[PDB]
Amino acid sequence: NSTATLCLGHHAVPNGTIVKTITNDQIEVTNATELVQNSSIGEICDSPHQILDGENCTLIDALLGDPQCDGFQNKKWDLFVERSKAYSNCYPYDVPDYASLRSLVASSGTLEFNNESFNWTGVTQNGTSSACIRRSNNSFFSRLNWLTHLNFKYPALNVTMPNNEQFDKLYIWGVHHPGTDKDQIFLYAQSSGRITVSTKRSQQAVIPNIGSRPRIRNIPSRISIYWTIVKPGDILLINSTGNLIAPRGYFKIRSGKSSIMRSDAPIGKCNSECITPNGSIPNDKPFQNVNRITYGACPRYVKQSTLKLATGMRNVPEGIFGAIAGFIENGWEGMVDGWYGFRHQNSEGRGQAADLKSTQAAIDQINGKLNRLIGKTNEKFHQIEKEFSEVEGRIQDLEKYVEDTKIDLWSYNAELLVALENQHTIDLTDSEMNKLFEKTKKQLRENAEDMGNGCFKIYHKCDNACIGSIRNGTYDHDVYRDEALNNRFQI
Amino acid sequence: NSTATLCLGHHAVPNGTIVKTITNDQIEVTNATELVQNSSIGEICDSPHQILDGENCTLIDALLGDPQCDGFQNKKWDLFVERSKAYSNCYPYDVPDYASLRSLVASSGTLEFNNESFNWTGVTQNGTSSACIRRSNNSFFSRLNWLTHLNFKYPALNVTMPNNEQFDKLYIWGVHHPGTDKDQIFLYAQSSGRITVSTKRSQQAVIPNIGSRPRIRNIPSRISIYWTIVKPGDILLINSTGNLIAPRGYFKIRSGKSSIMRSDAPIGKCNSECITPNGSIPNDKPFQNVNRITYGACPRYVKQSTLKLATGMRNVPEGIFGAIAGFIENGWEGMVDGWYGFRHQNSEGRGQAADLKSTQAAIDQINGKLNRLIGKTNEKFHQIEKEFSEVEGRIQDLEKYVEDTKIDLWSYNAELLVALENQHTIDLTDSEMNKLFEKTKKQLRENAEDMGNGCFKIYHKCDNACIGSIRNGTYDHDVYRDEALNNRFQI
Amino acid sequence: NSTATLCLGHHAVPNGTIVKTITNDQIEVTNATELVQNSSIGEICDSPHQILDGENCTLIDALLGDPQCDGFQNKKWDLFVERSKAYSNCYPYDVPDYASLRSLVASSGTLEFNNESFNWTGVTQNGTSSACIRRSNNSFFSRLNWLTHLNFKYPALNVTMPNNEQFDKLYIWGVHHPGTDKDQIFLYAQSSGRITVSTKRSQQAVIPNIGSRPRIRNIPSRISIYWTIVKPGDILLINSTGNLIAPRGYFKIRSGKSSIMRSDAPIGKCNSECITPNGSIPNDKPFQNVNRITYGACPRYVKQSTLKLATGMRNVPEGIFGAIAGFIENGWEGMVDGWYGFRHQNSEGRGQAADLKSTQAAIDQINGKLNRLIGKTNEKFHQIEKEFSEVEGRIQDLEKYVEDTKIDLWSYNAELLVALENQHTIDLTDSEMNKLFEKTKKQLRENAEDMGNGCFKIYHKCDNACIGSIRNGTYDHDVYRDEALNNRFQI
Ligand SMILES: *[C@@H]1O[C@H](CO)[C@@H](O[C@@H]2O[C@H](CO)[C@@H](O)[C@H](O)[C@H]2NC(C)=O)[C@H](O)[C@H]1NC(C)=O
Ligand SMILES: *[C@@H]1O[C@H](CO)[C@@H](O[C@@H]2O[C@H](CO)[C@@H](O)[C@H](O)[C@H]2NC(C)=O)[C@H](O)[C@H]1NC(C)=O
Ligand SMILES: *[C@@H]1O[C@H](CO)[C@@H](O[C@@H]2O[C@H](CO)[C@@H](O)[C@H](O)[C@H]2NC(C)=O)[C@H](O)[C@H]1NC(C)=O
Ligand SMILES: *[C@@H]1O[C@H](CO)[C@@H](O)[C@H](O)[C@H]1NC(C)=O
Ligand SMILES: *[C@@H]1O[C@H](CO)[C@@H](O)[C@H](O)[C@H]1NC(C)=O
Ligand SMILES: *[C@@H]1O[C@H](CO)[C@@H](O)[C@H](O)[C@H]1NC(C)=O
Ligand SMILES: *[C@@H]1O[C@H](CO)[C@@H](O)[C@H](O)[C@H]1NC(C)=O
Ligand SMILES: *[C@@H]1O[C@H](CO)[C@@H](O)[C@H](O)[C@H]1NC(C)=O
Ligand SMILES: *[C@@H]1O[C@H](CO)[C@@H](O)[C@H](O)[C@H]1NC(C)=O
Ligand SMILES: *[C@@H]1O[C@H](CO)[C@@H](O)[C@H](O)[C@H]1NC(C)=O
Ligand SMILES: *[C@@H]1O[C@H](CO)[C@@H](O)[C@H](O)[C@H]1NC(C)=O
Ligand SMILES: *[C@@H]1O[C@H](CO)[C@@H](O)[C@H](O)[C@H]1NC(C)=O
Ligand SMILES: *[C@@H]1O[C@H](CO)[C@@H](O)[C@H](O)[C@H]1NC(C)=O
Ligand SMILES: *[C@@H]1O[C@H](CO)[C@@H](O)[C@H](O)[C@H]1NC(C)=O
Ligand SMILES: *[C@@H]1O[C@H](CO)[C@@H](O)[C@H](O)[C@H]1NC(C)=O
Ligand SMILES: *[C@@H]1O[C@H](CO)[C@@H](O)[C@H](O)[C@H]1NC(C)=O
Ligand SMILES: *[C@@H]1O[C@H](CO)[C@@H](O)[C@H](O)[C@H]1NC(C)=O
Ligand SMILES: *[C@@H]1O[C@H](CO)[C@@H](O)[C@H](O)[C@H]1NC(C)=O
Ligand SMILES: *[C@@H]1O[C@H](CO)[C@@H](O)[C@H](O)[C@H]1NC(C)=O
Ligand SMILES: *[C@@H]1O[C@H](CO)[C@@H](O)[C@H](O)[C@H]1NC(C)=O
Ligand SMILES: *[C@@H]1O[C@H](CO)[C@@H](O)[C@H](O)[C@H]1NC(C)=O
Ligand SMILES: *[C@@H]1O[C@H](CO)[C@@H](O)[C@H](O)[C@H]1NC(C)=O
Ligand SMILES: *[C@@H]1O[C@H](CO)[C@@H](O)[C@H](O)[C@H]1NC(C)=O
Ligand SMILES: *[C@@H]1O[C@H](CO)[C@@H](O)[C@H](O)[C@H]1NC(C)=O
Repeated sequence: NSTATLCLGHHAVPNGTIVKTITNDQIEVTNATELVQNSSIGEICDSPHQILDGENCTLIDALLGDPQCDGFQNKKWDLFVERSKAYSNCYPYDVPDYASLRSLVASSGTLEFNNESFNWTGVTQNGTSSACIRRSNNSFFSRLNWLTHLNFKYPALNVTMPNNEQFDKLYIWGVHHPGTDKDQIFLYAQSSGRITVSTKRSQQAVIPNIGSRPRIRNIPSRISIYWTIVKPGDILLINSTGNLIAPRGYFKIRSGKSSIMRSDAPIGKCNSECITPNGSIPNDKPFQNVNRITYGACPRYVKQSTLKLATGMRNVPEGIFGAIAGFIENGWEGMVDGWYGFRHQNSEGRGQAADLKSTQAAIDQINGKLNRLIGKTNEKFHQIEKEFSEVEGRIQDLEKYVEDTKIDLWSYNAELLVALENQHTIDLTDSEMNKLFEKTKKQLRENAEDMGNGCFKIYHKCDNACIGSIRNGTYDHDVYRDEALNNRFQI
Repeated sequence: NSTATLCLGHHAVPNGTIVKTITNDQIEVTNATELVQNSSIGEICDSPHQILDGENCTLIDALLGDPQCDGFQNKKWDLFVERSKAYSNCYPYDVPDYASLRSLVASSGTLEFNNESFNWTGVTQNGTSSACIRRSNNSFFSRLNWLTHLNFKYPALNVTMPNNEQFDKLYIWGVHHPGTDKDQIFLYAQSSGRITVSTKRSQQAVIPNIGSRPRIRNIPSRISIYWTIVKPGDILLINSTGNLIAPRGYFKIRSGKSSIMRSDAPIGKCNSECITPNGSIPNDKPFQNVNRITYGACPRYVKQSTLKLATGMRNVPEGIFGAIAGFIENGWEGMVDGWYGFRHQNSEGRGQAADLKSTQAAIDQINGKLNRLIGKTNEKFHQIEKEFSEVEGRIQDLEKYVEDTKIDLWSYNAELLVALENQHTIDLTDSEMNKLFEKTKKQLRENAEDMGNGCFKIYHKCDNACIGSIRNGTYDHDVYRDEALNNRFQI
Repeated sequence: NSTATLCLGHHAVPNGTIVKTITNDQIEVTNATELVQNSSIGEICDSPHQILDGENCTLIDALLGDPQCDGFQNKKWDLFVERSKAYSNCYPYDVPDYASLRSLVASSGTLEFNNESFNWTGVTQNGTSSACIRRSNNSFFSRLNWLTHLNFKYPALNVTMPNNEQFDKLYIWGVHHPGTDKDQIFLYAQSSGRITVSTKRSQQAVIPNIGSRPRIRNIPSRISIYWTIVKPGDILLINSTGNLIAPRGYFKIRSGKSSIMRSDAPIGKCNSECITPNGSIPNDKPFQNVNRITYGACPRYVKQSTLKLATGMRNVPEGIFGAIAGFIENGWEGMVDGWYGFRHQNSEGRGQAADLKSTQAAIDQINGKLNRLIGKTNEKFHQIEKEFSEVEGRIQDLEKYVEDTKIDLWSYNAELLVALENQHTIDLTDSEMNKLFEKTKKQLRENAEDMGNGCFKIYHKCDNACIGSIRNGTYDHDVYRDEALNNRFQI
């Protein structure tokens, strides 16, 4: 009672969280934050990216001009969304390397089309069918021109169209494969048929194939679709002795941030930077477990469902420096205004006060980690396909392998980051506790002794103002030294 | 002699191991463990994966039905093993995109075949050759049906087969290329020949090519092999005016964990999760240097031949805290029952005792690292090919680049992991030593002084029970304080 | 004045550098080094790699034998450099899968050509044109043999050439597509034309296409180029009924470290291991921001423009241990012969001296980090293409995705490495300061007291030799103990 006690300590909470570190799979800290985004709100937000809902139409069908897709003429998009309900309702067609055409168009992000005046002297234009009805009338693909004989003759065509512009031109055309020799004659007079379209730097030579195929909406014939790009100063050359499905012009082709995504999520009236096929997701977290397919500023896809980053010290209710969960037996749940602090006992009673500077020092370092990790995602736009509806073999094997490789490496980075950061967070918080203890010890000089549990026995009368002077660094040890020494070194 | 000495210390071994850290390329620790698996037992274990030894047959030959491979009918596998000795002994064939067909079949993991009753009215079935002898008789591919003229005529075929099942069907067929017009007439009556097989969603149009090729086992003609997949509700349509090598049904196609591997390792009667072409390897280590080609739960392939993870403190015979290899001059090889401990000298003699708690604290942390690294490998099944027998160019360049990229990134992860873990292991062991020293110092209060080399000079008579009381935390400093103070502060 | 003062401290500089750590985006250290190479000297050094400047010729043109490229016959290279100014000046040609042929040749690294004596009995050899003028004379591709009719007939050819060597043979050949039926007859007599070349393991069947294409240097006809590889014991078989552009032999095909690069950088007379299209770059740094396209021992491409690795302690003008920027208020700019040291005040004056051992300990650890990072780059040769002149779709998407994936992962590794190393460097330097302080404290025993700011109050007369004895570890505390104790414990 001619003495006082000053104890150094740290806070603790009743509701701790378990995190992983380098040396321990399960250790409890006072607080943590989730680094893996695991949920979507179920909608694709129409902002801030220009969304184009394909609805009943695939991109290709909108490109070709299926009457159902007339409203899509000359549209632009950041992201084209293909629905699973979609279907074609015009003339049956196939595209060799469909995926590549779909990709380059999607990446271009526009359906801007210019009509071109080709000299088709000698044939009947605007061919038409009952499988492709527009406004209740028999029609055809809006961007394609079906040619037939004129007066039972089909001369050889030798048509050119030069690109005298500053931009590339994208031409879409096709070859008809009638189901019967009868039809071949009826349409084109000739028995054979042959198409050759060229530029200075390419030749595409197609020979049509008469034959029956299983009927799609009761049609056994097919059209095969092809494309060719013509650059400034180059020229398109179309030769045909029949069966040519002609273009009515070219598509502009651009480069930018545009792409395409398969999803059934409804479009919402909302704003979100990151889009997945499950719907838009927040991008505050550095990682996500929602979908490997993303568009925009998105967290990186990892395999883990959860990864907790410690944002507080080790929770000890009741480190390398050995203070927290070391020589300090437990934390103080009763300390709610700081992370580290002082408890005392003197002649005037018992008290508790937080230390702000040490509290702030730990908090600043932890916020430093958060700033490196939170709200710093990276933009990706058109990528590769990551889900497949048909077996393809070699190329699909490679595409799958590349993505699986990427995911495991990022999943590794995420796991290690958290383990390392959490080990370091537990150690830096232990460190700040030790620094405060060490500083206090030096302040007291020869006037106190370390009891070994974070507490100092102060060998002199130390009232509330004295204790306060210790806590704010104005304690003058020389004032009490004589009193303390006599108390310390007696019998 | 009115005094005692208590020294704090750590163990050391005569046989240390050199490891790498962040700051030092070569530092000696008491013990380490190897993280890179560098050897195989030379056999492929037949457990726990269903192994199928191709022996003399490639997967394709077993698929087609080379008589040599009759025993493989309807087999399933987790892993198909292709031998280098393998060879074909039927009709000479090629497969365009051989690699893709090989892959999809291998990935499917089954040769389950259902026979289908096609209406081949108008032709001769079960064509046969002297190049493909079965049971000493001239025969053909068991799954293929070679059609020829009936009564010197070959009408146009228009055969359909609908998929009215719940699963996909895999059809294998082929086109014959006779070496002579003479043979073309003899077999098919017609001079030309043409094959067209279709579904609702595809057309494969082949035009046979009469001509001579270098003779394979004395045959100058060839067959080209093709495949088509037919889904539920779709239909196969086969049109031919000759040369058609017909299917006798379909293969079931599955999806799962199946794959194929090229190896000459014998199959052993043993159990091992990880398979390489060199043979099975243990998967206790996180990394391996045996082969980039793996199947099953395998360690990851890295370029390093060795990577030592420290599992013990720095070995000092004769860290950031400066105790081990610091103010403590060297370790004690004579301490074999603990990592840290006490040596004393008093009136009753000289002694040594291990400290269990500090020893266990270091060991637990090191075992924590091991648990994160040991026995946690990840399963991979069908991947991409990683060795190539022919020059192919672009696609092979990409396949090689992808794998080389993956390997360097994992090799980087492995090198950094070990360097970081070892720096941390050396530091945590130094830390535990410092904690024990610090705790002991506080226990002694004013009764001892730090001699600066890990030893305390105790300023009072301290017999074996006294020393023991210090080592187990029951030392009451107040009992000796008067004696110690008088000895300390004298002239 | 019956007392002395000894202060422990560290250096500081007027010109600090800002680096990144784990907990702080901007912290100042005494010195740092740049890890990202950001510049080129603008030239491609001709050493130590064998450089081949294509000049006006592409690799393919040098392969085929455009007269402009005659000087390139049988050349070898480590790296072939294609200029953008390059152009073809012979017969107009295309190569299907041009990129793959370009790649395999570049990777082979040689134009070594052996002439072979084919039996072309029945046709006219050495066909020639006005589009391909050699020495002012009409000529053709030096490695190709243009065949025409002899006496208005073109019989069927059935020529073989066996590989009875120990190495592979690379055959280059072509198919002519005349612009008119008139030309077809004039050259080959026959109206059709057909080419079939085979080995035991392959068939390439081409059917020429008569037709007009936009004129290249006033030629509307084209040649299509093809290749086939023939292995030891295999045989080439060439069948043609016209239009065959024949080979005059084979190219040797090798495997090794050869590749090709597109660049307009001039070749310099200098020595540098790493080549980019911007020019050669030094490879002392582990990372570079110059170009994703590299050849040789090169730093890895990252997205960051700068990454500073700390090579010195925290700069404090005027850590986890709390010494530097902690209880030691600031550094000493006046200390230029060491990183850590002593300042004293006694009866003889005031002094400063560096401590070498602690200085060297920090420096050695930092040099350890540098040795792991500096001058350890890895060799890469032929890779994949990373810039593209035409839209291609699927395969190009994959090639771009693979490279973008690789770059982000390395950029991540680089950012984390630096943040981790810098946090550790700041901590280890703080640690060495603390060790020196701790060691000094123990030396002084009961003869001094810690003033809490790195300074000791020494309670006895301590002249220059005494202070010196403290700095070099020969201070005998027992000599001054009586004097110090009486001064310490008085009233
Ligand atoms: C080849 O066979 C198919 C299948 O029998 C024929 O296609 C059918 O034609 C009938 C009428 O001719 C239609 O009612 C069916 O819907 C068709 N089925 C399919 C799957 O398309 C086809 O006409 C035959 N080819 C020839 C030339 O006769
Ligand atoms: C084209 O030439 C090849 C090579 O001479 C011929 O193939 C050979 O035919 C003879 C008998 O006719 C066999 O003994 C050889 O083994 C064959 N060699 C090869 C490599 O196949 C081929 O017959 C010729 N073609 C024609 C139509 O005569
Ligand atoms: C097909 O049309 C093209 C374009 O008019 C013709 O090519 C031109 O031919 C004239 C002389 O005949 C040349 O002066 C031009 O330079 C050619 N232009 C191009 C782009 O090649 C071609 O001759 C026509 N084909 C036929 C068979 O008449
Ligand atoms: C702990 O409880 C408080 C009070 O409800 C709450 O604010 C805090 O988020 C909780 N922490 C965790 C990790 O649940
Ligand atoms: C837990 O940590 C996060 C991140 O710093 C913070 O937003 C949250 O307020 C913390 N919770 C408490 C109860 O302090
Ligand atoms: C889409 O097609 C369905 C037919 O299945 C039709 O009911 C619906 O009205 C169509 N929607 C649009 C926007 O055309
Ligand atoms: C063909 O139809 C289009 C509109 O559908 C029209 O612009 C064009 O003039 C028509 N051509 C002929 C020859 O009728
Ligand atoms: C293909 O099959 C049907 C029925 O014979 C028809 O399209 C045609 O006759 C066949 N092909 C040829 C080339 O005859
Ligand atoms: C997102 O969709 C995929 C299927 O495309 C599904 O496996 C996954 O569970 C979904 N995620 C969420 C959070 O709904
Ligand atoms: C320190 O505490 C004492 C005691 O309460 C008080 O009088 C003094 O103003 C404080 N000093 C500072 C700088 O806060
Ligand atoms: C050191 O020697 C002991 C005794 O033979 C042995 O058990 C231990 O494995 C050895 N350590 C190394 C790294 O060889
Ligand atoms: C060396 O470390 C490994 C891993 O902890 C352990 O299995 C082995 O027993 C250790 N060796 C000795 C001699 O302690
Ligand atoms: C494999 O083929 C060889 C011929 O080289 C033969 O000796 C052996 O018996 C064959 N093995 C089997 C299992 O058919
Ligand atoms: C053809 O042979 C198979 C068995 O090899 C037999 O099942 C089938 O009935 C035969 N067909 C004819 C027409 O002989
Ligand atoms: C191909 O070469 C041989 C020998 O002439 C034969 O198969 C055939 O006659 C040739 N091809 C043609 C189309 O004549
Ligand atoms: C495994 O096989 C590869 C060749 O496929 C060889 O390079 C490697 O050295 C082998 N490894 C072992 C451990 O035998
Ligand atoms: C501590 O050591 C003393 C001296 O040997 C012994 O008497 C006592 O039982 C020990 N206490 C414990 C808790 O082990
Ligand atoms: C600081 O200044 C000195 C003297 O000019 C110089 O040697 C050193 O490189 C400078 N450091 C930096 C980071 O500029
Ligand atoms: C800065 O650090 C680098 C790397 O250690 C060194 O080359 C350079 O000399 C240092 N600068 C000074 C002024 O020490
Ligand atoms: C390259 O071609 C240009 C023509 O544009 C010519 O002036 C130059 O001399 C050529 N250089 C060589 C080395 O042939
Ligand atoms: C064709 O020309 C080459 C050289 O250009 C010559 O070696 C060869 O003998 C010539 N052949 C004939 C048939 O003139
Ligand atoms: C292709 O166009 C031109 C002009 O008619 C010519 O090459 C040829 O006649 C055409 N093709 C065919 C097969 O007639
Ligand atoms: C190198 O060239 C690329 C274009 O190929 C350019 O973007 C980059 O800025 C160049 N780098 C330097 C350092 O000149
Ligand atoms: C230590 O310093 C003293 C005082 O200057 C000097 O006499 C002595 O030689 C030094 N000892 C060593 C080993 O340097």
